Parts: sequence; structure tokens; C-alpha cells
Amino acid sequence: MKKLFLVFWWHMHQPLYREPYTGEYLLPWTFFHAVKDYYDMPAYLKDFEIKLNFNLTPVLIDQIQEYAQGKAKDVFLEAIRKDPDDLEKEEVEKLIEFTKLNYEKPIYRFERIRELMNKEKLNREELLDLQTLNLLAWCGRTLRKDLKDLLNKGRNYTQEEKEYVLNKYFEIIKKTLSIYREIKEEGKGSVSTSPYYHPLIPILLNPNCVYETTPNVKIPDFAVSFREDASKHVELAKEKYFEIFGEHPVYMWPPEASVSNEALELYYEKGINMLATDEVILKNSVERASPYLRYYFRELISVFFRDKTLSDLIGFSYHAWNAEDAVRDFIGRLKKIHESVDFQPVVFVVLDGENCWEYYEENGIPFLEKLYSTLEKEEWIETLTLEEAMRKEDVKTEVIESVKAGTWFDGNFLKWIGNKEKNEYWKILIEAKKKAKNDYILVAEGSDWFWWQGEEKAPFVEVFDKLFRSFVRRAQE
Ligand SMILES: C[C@H]1O[C@H](O[C@H]2[C@H](O)[C@@H](O)[C@@H](O[C@H]3[C@H](O)[C@@H](O)[C@@H](O)O[C@@H]3CO)O[C@@H]2CO)[C@H](O)[C@@H](O)[C@@H]1N[C@H]1C=C(CO)[C@@H](O)[C@H](O)[C@H]1O
Repeated sequence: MKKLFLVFWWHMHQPLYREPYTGEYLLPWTFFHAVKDYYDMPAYLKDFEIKLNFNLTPVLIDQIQEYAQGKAKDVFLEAIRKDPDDLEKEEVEKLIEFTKLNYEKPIYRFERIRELMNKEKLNREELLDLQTLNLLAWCGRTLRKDLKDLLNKGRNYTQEEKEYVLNKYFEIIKKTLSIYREIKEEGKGSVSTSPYYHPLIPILLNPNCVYETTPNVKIPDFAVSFREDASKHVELAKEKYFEIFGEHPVYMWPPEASVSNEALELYYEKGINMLATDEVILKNSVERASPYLRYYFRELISVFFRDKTLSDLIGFSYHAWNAEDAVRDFIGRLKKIHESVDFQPVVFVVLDGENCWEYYEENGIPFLEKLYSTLEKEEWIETLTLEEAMRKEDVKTEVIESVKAGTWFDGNFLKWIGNKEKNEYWKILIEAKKKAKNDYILVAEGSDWFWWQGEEKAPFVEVFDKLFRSFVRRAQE
């Protein structure tokens, strides 16, 4: 029978929140996503007979390991552990501000949270509830089953009960890297990596790549070559991947799907056999092309193009859907894809694996469990690992000679460079790399720092600015 090959590729990344001087983690997002998604996303493979593929950045692996060993000095987390009698007025404001930010998300829908947020002042026991419910709001699928009776209480938590939650959370973190090894060794999925600190590789090699799609943009003067650092990002990433999995990575996910002719050349030289990028890149690069086909880039590397609609549905749209209606729509589009082509199509669904579920009901567990079990019983859909997709003779293959440089955000680099606020950061980077002495200059090259520049007065913009400027200063010493 004709089949549709489905490839799931989840992207797990966190910037280095660790201040180089104090060694203090200024944001808790590595810890919260570790307990909520970084372990439970591949743990689905133990309960559903499908294939899921994952990408892990080396910077996230670095932070996961530090949290697992207990060495991470997370300032926000220490306030949670601290008995509310020891909490200072400043610390309590952070806890209330954190709750206010995530108050809207369905994973924060606790009746107790409504009372505490509306209360004018909080005593010790109310703070204990606020400390623990913030912890329990980020419970993953695995620990939601184990900590069920605690989560049904919903209030009146003791300090020891809180510490039990932290203890169970740190057991998950220590096991998080093990399951990624486990799924890769057992053949249930393929695990890939990215250049170390999630940098924009095409910009590092040739900053002129921005003019490929946005010709009239004004970028700062790049008086320095970042081309050698772009190899350092790739080379050190493969070395870190070797530490975890005992082998060099053959598959890589370019950060922000950003690709270029020169970027693909550098990936090929470093032993990368396959990567993926956005289908808006496909439309800019190839005349009349389909994303449902394996692509040979100049007979050097294999490239796959994600389905932007299918991926953006999971990451942005389905959060406001019932689990049944969401999966029914998702399968319905695949059936339309199945009928639309005379060949057997391969569909690449690639997106961030941790940031959409916060806005789903029950962290999207009903959505994922319904979709994963639905895909199991659909015979015409064959979930494939990245390695399986690369050796599959049933997928059509085409040869392309060039790509127009750009990210998955509108096919251009404007979200990271182009306006005064973003251009100013690159001038800071360019001048710092002129006097850079150590490798902390690599951390400052991450796309996240330039992501949050300008845009708006979003939460933690001051914190991200503080981290980037601290890394720039440390690189010059
Ligand atoms: C402020 C924001 O911080 C967190 O974000 C990090 C994500 O967890 C990571 O996935 C990573 O995102 C990058 C992706 O890897 C990449 O594929 C591309 O999408 O770019 C992303 C950013 O460059 O790194 C992020 C930090 O830079 C945290 O998880 C998230 O919850 C936080 N969001 C807050 C701000 C808003 C804006 O409305 C809302 O999401 C929430 O109210 C806040 O929690």
C-alpha cells in the first residue's frame, strides 16, 4: 500500500542563563522545562509504538548536567526551596511576578492560585502554597501520575511536601539524558545536535547572506571575521555529542532553520550527513518544489524541508483545540497530502519541543497521547526516525544546487539583525570579538540575545540583556 512517511523532530534548546562571574542562574527556564518537557517528551516513546526524533543543543546539555549534579545556583529555585520565614521581601516579589506572568497559561489553572494572587498580603502558609503550586504547575507527564495525590490536594502544602516535589524533580533531571541515550540505542528515535550555543551560522560565515532575502536592510560594519568561530560552534558541538552518546553526530539541526550556500558547505565538511530547514526557504530557493521529497544539496549533503503549516499548527494553533479535533485535523491534512502526490510523500514536522505545551490543556498530554496513539493505528502513516528516513528507498530524491539564505522566520534574518536595537548588539559583538581572549565570545553569538533585542518590553528583557553584556565583558579578559 502507498504510505505517508511522518518524521517528528523536536528541538530542545536553552541559552546559557549562568552568569560567568557569580555563577548564578539568572532564569529558571532550564529547570522548569527539564521537569516538564526535556524528560517526558522522549518518555512518550516507552508507551507508544511510534518513532520520535529529538535535537539537543550542547548548551542545554551543559545546563542539564549542572542541574543534575546539584551545582546549579538557581536564584529563583532557591527561593522556592527556602522556608517562607527565611524569604526576603525582594524574593517574595519575584515569586508573585513569576506567577503573574504564567497566570494565563492553562498549566497554572489552580483554584488556590486565584486566591493567593487576589490576596493583598500572604502569610507563611500561603507562601508555602505559592512556592509549591509554582513547582507543581510545571509537572511533566511522568510525575503527574506519581504525584497525583499531592496534585489533587491543591492547597495546604507543608515544607516537607514541597521538598518531596523538588526531590522527585531532581530525580527526573538526572535521568533526562539517559532516556535520550536509551531511545537512540533502542532504535525508537534519532537524536541530533546543533552548533554549540545556537548561533546564526550563515551570518557568522558571510554577513552578506542577509541581503539574499532582504536586499535593502542596513546592518552594521563587520570589521571582524566570525568564520573561525562558526567551525568552533560545529566542532565543539560534535565533541559534546560524543561525550553523551559515544559517537559523532551525523544529523544536525541548524539554529532557527537558518541555512545558506556557505553554511551547508561548512556542515558537509564537518561530517554532517543531513539537516533540515523551513519550506519558505524551499520556495525561495527552488522554482516549483515540494517539501515532501528528499533533497540532495549538490550531492554533498541531504536536506529535508519541514511542513510549515503542519508544524506551526502544533506549535501555535492547536493549543486552543480539543485533543480530538486537533488530531482529527492533523490526520486530515496528512490524508490530503497522501492524495496530493503520485509518489509516497515524506512529511517533516519540526518545531520547538517545549514551548507550546504550556498553553495547552494539561500540558498537551491529551493532545500528544491522542495523536501518538492515533498514529499507531493508522496503517498508511509510517513514523520514521531520521536515520530510517535517510535510508528509505521509498522516498523520492531530487538534486538542488543552491539555497537562498534565511531562517524559518519569514525566510530572512530580520528578527536578529536589521534595526537599531539588534544592530547595536552586533556592534557590541563585533568590537568584543576584536579584543576577545577566551571562548565566552561563543556564548554571546547565540541567537537568543539578538532575538529579545528591540521587539517590545517583554518579560526578562533586562535579564537577557544582563547575561549577554556579562558574556561580552568576560570574553575580553
Ligand atoms: C522569555 C521566555 O524564555 C524562555 O525561552 C527560551 C525557550 O525555552 C527556548 O526554547 C529558546 O527558544 C528559542 C528556540 O530554541 C528557537 O527555536 C527559536 O524559537 O527561538 C527561540 C528564542 O530565541 O530559548 C528561549 C530563551 O531565549 C521560556 O521558555 C519562555 O516561557 C519565556 N516566555 C515568556 C515571554 C512570553 C511572551 O509572551 C511568554 O511566552 C510568557 O509569558 C513568558 O514565560
